[PDB]
Amino acid sequence: MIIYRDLISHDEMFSDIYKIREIADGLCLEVEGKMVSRTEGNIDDSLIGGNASAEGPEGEGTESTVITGVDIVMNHHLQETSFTKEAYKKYIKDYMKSIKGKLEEQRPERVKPFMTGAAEQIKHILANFKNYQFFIGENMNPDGMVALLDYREDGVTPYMIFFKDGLEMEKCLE
Repeated sequence: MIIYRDLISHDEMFSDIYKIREIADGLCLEVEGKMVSRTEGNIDDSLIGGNASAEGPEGEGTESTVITGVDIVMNHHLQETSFTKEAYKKYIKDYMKSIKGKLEEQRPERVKPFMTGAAEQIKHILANFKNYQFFIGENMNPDGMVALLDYREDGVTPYMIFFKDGLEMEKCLE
């Protein structure tokens, strides 16, 4: 299988184990994950919860331990950060420049589309900043790129927006 790591930090933000869809004409890629809930397994201990009983045979403390979230975010150790509208403007220029410059040394012929696509896609998300959230690998590199986690039309299937120009691939089976 092939992995997907940022071009700045080289951190595998995701892999080809999910449904990746190239958007913006190959500019960005949408990684389709899946929300995994947790609340099964007849087994409770002090580690998770459980109260300290002593008197009375009939007594329940109720642990209430449920875990839910995006799979890729749990396995990729994704981290959600914060950002403002104005800050994002300078953020895009700073992050897009990091990829643009690096791309200029690798595929300078692709720096042009990225310049237009970057400003285009960004303006799109900005219009829905309240819907899109900033996510980063387990490193949370501020100088790197950002992962926009959104939900499909159904609002269930969680997908993240990744930048192709600012992301590299690597085939590693073993």
